[PDB]
Amino acid sequence: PEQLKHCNGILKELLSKKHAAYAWPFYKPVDASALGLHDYHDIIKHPMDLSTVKRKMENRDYRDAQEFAADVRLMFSNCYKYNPPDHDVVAMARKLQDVFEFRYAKMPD
Ligand SMILES: COC(=O)C[C@@H]1N=C(c2ccc3cc[nH]c3c2)c2cc(OC)ccc2-n2c(C)nnc21
Repeated sequence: PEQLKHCNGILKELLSKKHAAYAWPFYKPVDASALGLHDYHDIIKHPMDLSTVKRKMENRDYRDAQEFAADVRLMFSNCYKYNPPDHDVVAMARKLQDVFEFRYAKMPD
């Protein structure tokens, strides 16, 4: 229970204006059609984004911190999986993930 409150604070920081310069591609689900990505859902079997994490947190769908962490890492992993390593969105994902991983590691154990 206390770990999920810490994860909620993590989610608020990831969504905060402080990180908007690199977090914004992850605010909403990838719209493959709008982005012209005809193969996105062939490659990415389980899409994830911060608005989906926020909904599941608000509706108390996560049973523990590890389930929350798996969704956030899935969001980043999808980005790395679909895109080349020098892509700008990959650089943004790495910057947001450093925020997530550091706050997550400070979780009371
Ligand atoms: C054509 O889209 C692609 O190639 C893959 C795609 N990319 C970018 C993106 C973001 C910032 C920059 C800066 C220069 N290029 C960029 C591309 C992108 C842009 C979005 O807008 C609302 C939403 C999702 C992504 N998104 C995620 C998440 N995971 N993959 C992608």
